[PDB]
Amino acid sequence: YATVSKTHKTVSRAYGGSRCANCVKERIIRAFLIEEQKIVKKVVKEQTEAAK
Amino acid sequence: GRVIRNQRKGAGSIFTSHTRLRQGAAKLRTLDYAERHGYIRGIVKQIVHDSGRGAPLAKVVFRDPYKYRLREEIFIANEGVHTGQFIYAGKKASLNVGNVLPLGSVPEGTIVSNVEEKPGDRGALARASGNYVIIIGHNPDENKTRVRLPSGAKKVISSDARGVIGVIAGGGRVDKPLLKAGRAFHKYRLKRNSWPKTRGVAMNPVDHPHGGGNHQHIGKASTISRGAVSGQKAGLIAARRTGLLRGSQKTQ
Amino acid sequence: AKRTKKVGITGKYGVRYGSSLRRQVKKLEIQQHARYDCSFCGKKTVKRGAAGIWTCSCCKKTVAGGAYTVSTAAAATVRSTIRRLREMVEA
Amino acid sequence: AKFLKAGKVAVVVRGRYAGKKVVIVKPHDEGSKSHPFGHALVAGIERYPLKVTKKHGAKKVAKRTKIKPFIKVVNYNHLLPTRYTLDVEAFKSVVSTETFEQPSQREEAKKVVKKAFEERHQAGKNQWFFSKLRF
Amino acid sequence: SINQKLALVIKSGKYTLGYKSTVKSLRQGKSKLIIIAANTPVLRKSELEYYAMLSKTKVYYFQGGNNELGTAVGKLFRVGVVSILEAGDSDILTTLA
Amino acid sequence: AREITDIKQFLELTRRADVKTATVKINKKLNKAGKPFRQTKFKVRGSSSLYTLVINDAGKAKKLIQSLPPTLKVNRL
RNA sequence: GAUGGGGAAGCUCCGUUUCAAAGGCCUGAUUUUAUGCAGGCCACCAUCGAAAGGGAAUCCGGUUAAGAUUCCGGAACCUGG
RNA sequence: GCUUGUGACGGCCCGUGAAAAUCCACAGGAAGGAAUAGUUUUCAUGCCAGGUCGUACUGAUAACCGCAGCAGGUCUCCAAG
RNA sequence: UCUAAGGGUCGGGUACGAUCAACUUAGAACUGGUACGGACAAGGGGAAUCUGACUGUCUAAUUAAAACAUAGCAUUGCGAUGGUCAGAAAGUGAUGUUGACGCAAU
RNA sequence: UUUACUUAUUCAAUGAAGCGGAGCUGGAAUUCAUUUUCCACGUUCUAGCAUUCAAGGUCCCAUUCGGGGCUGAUCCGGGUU
Ligand SMILES: [Mg+2]
Ligand SMILES: [Mg+2]
Ligand SMILES: [Mg+2]
Ligand SMILES: [Mg+2]
Ligand SMILES: [Mg+2]
Ligand SMILES: [Mg+2]
Ligand SMILES: [Mg+2]
Ligand SMILES: [Mg+2]
Ligand SMILES: [Mg+2]
Ligand SMILES: [Mg+2]
Ligand SMILES: [Mg+2]
Ligand SMILES: [Mg+2]
Ligand SMILES: [Mg+2]
Ligand SMILES: [Mg+2]
Ligand SMILES: [Mg+2]
Ligand SMILES: [Mg+2]
Ligand SMILES: [Mg+2]
Ligand SMILES: [Mg+2]
Ligand SMILES: [Mg+2]
Ligand SMILES: [Mg+2]
Ligand SMILES: [Mg+2]
Ligand SMILES: [Mg+2]
Ligand SMILES: [Mg+2]
Ligand SMILES: [Mg+2]
Ligand SMILES: [Mg+2]
Ligand SMILES: [Mg+2]
Ligand SMILES: [Mg+2]
Ligand SMILES: [Mg+2]
Ligand SMILES: [Mg+2]
Ligand SMILES: [Mg+2]
Ligand SMILES: [Mg+2]
Ligand SMILES: [Mg+2]
Ligand SMILES: [Mg+2]
Ligand SMILES: [Mg+2]
Ligand SMILES: [Mg+2]
Ligand SMILES: [Mg+2]
Ligand SMILES: [Mg+2]
Ligand SMILES: [Mg+2]
Ligand SMILES: [Mg+2]
Ligand SMILES: [Zn+2]
Repeated sequence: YATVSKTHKTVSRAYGGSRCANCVKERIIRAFLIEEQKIVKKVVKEQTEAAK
Repeated sequence: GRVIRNQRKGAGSIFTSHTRLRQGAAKLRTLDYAERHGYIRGIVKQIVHDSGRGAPLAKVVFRDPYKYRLREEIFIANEGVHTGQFIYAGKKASLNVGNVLPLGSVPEGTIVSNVEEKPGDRGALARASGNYVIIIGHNPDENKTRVRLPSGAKKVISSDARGVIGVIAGGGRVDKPLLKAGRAFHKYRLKRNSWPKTRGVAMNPVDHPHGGGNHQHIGKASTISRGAVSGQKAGLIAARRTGLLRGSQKTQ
Repeated sequence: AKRTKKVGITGKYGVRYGSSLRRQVKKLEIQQHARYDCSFCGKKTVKRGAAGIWTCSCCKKTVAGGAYTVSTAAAATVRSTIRRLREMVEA
Repeated sequence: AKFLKAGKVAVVVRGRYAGKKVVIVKPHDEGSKSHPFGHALVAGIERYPLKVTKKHGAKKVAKRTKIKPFIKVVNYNHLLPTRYTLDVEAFKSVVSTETFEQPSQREEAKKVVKKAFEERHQAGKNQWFFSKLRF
Repeated sequence: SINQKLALVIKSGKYTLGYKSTVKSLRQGKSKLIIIAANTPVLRKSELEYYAMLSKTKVYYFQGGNNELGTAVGKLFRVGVVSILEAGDSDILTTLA
Repeated sequence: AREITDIKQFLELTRRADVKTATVKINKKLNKAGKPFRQTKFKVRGSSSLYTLVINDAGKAKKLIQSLPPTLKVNRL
């Protein structure tokens, strides 16, 4: 592999020659939702604290 | 006469453990600040056969609280735990199959495995496939917890000693007849050099207490004293009774 | 055509080891080679791969289980015991 | 609603620009002799503004905050519609069907879209949009 | 029961089955209610939820696996999610759900 | 080890500082199905590759040979 | 199988990361100058042990009394700079 | 067809069938960079160098071990009708 | 010396044609000093008694067996500050990368 | 003799990381003058991401790029547990 040009060792996506693409779809979706649900989680317990 | 078989085992030349394919020692996490004030999460990444062992191991990985990296751990997998499952370890963890909690935080009746004999020893009790220990009471003053081991014995240990919820996987392995010599062969081939087994009653006197005679036979009581001496202890050592056990065993 | 009257898979041992040992082995062989329901994806695609390891053809989850069967009586009563005991603590 | 419309922000989910965030500027809800699929015309951010701090002075901030944009025709089934939304009027005309076809038309477009996004970013309107999604 | 309401929907309304189409339905503001199998993985569940809320669509969590969801829609394969496009003669829409 | 086909590219090779020697080989060969025809291979030896250019047209062949650098050390046959 | 160590009258035996203050890389700081200090890491703590295990890279034709994937002819490839 | 290679599968296990050097990749974004001109040696082409020891032959009813040119013993590859 | 059965490839608007290439199996004639798996190659069979279940193992160079092993059955010790064993000693060692569905001993 | 103590001796652990004592806030709690106390005192739908003395705030160097203190992260005792 050292004897061979960089384009033989990647595909041009995030996580190119490392994870498998359907795998990166999953990573992205899950990241987005979980980062969203975080705002959802916070605002509930900000509400619990003031309604108690 | 000569040194008998059970004395030669101790120098373990050809008697050491066959260890090459082993996954590594199975252990709980080191008892740190996380596990002992809160809980810490890992993921079971892999559950995997360990040569010579019955129960599968579970490879579980956690973030390092003090450095940016992943630290992997080798558990014994409890029946039910699975890849992708989140595993929670700590005082303030919750009672789920797979989690690891100190026996003080689990109600009487809880079923657990791989429990520590002292806090932090990273696990000693009930590891073999199918085994487990039951919590049967607590004494909150001098925090102890009374448990019952696979063997029947009850024992009290520190309420800080840890355990992992559920039973060890691979149960019933021993319900199945080996059938042939060869399956025992491959059985002990991955353990240690203890198989097959010549009866001492088939050897000569140089070889063994039981050796010799013009008929095969032991020729004296085969129940040997505790305070007997190396070279003497073959047979039923320190046997407090003997003969076919009649009627219900069951520790009362 | 029914090929054996009663030895089933155990036919492979011919006449050796005694009928009753073959009976005992037969039961756990049937248990251990069988295809099981995946709890996660709901296809019947869980086959065994060495005592206590149970894993799904598609979907690819592996579940620690009994030596010859995915779920043990003991394992399962324990699962509900834990359940019962857990539910005491948030109740 | 028909929520894929004129200002929806979305995360690209496949192919090079995967994981980057876009605005839809013109939706083609169904059809095209070429692209035979529901698809949106998006302007997104390819090389995000790197973070900036009090230590960062002078023209290091200037460098740190450059933005490399991209424009894309992309199949609906490759976007995650987002609850957020960003105003698209300042480059409505710029991202066009005619914009694609002829490279030179594309480069011109991004020039505009880039100037747009760097305006937006400074005095941080749409704060979320200019911070990288991590996965 | 919920199944009997479902079973009415199936024999008098319009519906689509399976992940991809109920996202097409969700995008197109067409779905009037989606029903999600107890065992579909949380990520998909999470995503259909995000798609639903973006479209002001109500979600129902079917007490049971995708195997049984499919029997409930009178079908011999298994379905992980259902999309009601039209309550037919049933009232699933304006009952507890 | 390497073949060549652009008759412009080739001429550049022949003038590339490291290119001391070259050879020209002639091969009888047969056309389509029937008759024969004179094939010619221009081989330029560079420092790490032998570049060879095949000209099937005996006409481009003659003209090419005149175009050969008048300092290059051609090996005819 | 050395080493801080612990036994042993001692030849030596134990231990191998062990109950040790265990070591070196990347560049910057030099423009008295050749390399002192300034960061930040990395704590992995010998070494021997396979001509069948792992492993950077060569081929054809010719050639000798006796050498050849090693010489000669041609044509390659790898590693370092 | 025969020998060998290889693939997609399938049977088996209370057996589930090494390790390390080494090579690459990705996440990261410290940094260093242009218009009067910068960046680039994972693209091409070009220059230099690659030490030390083994290398003959036998490998067996005579080159090895059996007192020997011993009907014994001694690991393997190629394989025509 | 004949007969029959068993295949490939092609163009067919939105029933078949054309050709090329393989030993298998069965049936039928004829024929000979009744021979023909013609050399080579290649299980003797049966009924019972004793005995070890089986496959496996040993006395190299007088014993291969009914001896040893074996699965199976049963008993014993032990929860680690432990059981069994090693060492002249030790901050020593085997089981142990182990934990009673385990290790050790009959 | 019993049962207390820990510094001798003894056993485990860990790249000796969060021990002990007080304090801030939340509050259960019931006030017999006002607090007499006891608990808490950042993480659990998801097989993502978590690192550059930390962004923020604030004070300095003499405003250059760079860089430093404090705070963010309460105080005290150096008994690693
Ligand atoms: Mg590629
Ligand atoms: Mg060992
Ligand atoms: Mg043996
Ligand atoms: Mg025996
Ligand atoms: Mg025995
Ligand atoms: Mg004897
Ligand atoms: Mg004796
Ligand atoms: Mg005696
Ligand atoms: Mg005797
Ligand atoms: Mg006897
Ligand atoms: Mg990048
Ligand atoms: Mg030594
Ligand atoms: Mg070596
Ligand atoms: Mg080698
Ligand atoms: Mg080799
Ligand atoms: Mg030759
Ligand atoms: Mg010579
Ligand atoms: Mg020779
Ligand atoms: Mg040469
Ligand atoms: Mg040359
Ligand atoms: Mg080079
Ligand atoms: Mg072979
Ligand atoms: Mg396998
Ligand atoms: Mg690679
Ligand atoms: Mg700096
Ligand atoms: Mg290069
Ligand atoms: Mg050198
Ligand atoms: Mg030779
Ligand atoms: Mg000879
Ligand atoms: Mg001889
Ligand atoms: Mg025919
Ligand atoms: Mg026998
Ligand atoms: Mg036999
Ligand atoms: Mg003999
Ligand atoms: Mg025999
Ligand atoms: Mg004999
Ligand atoms: Mg019996
Ligand atoms: Mg000592
Ligand atoms: Mg510590
Ligand atoms: Zn599955």
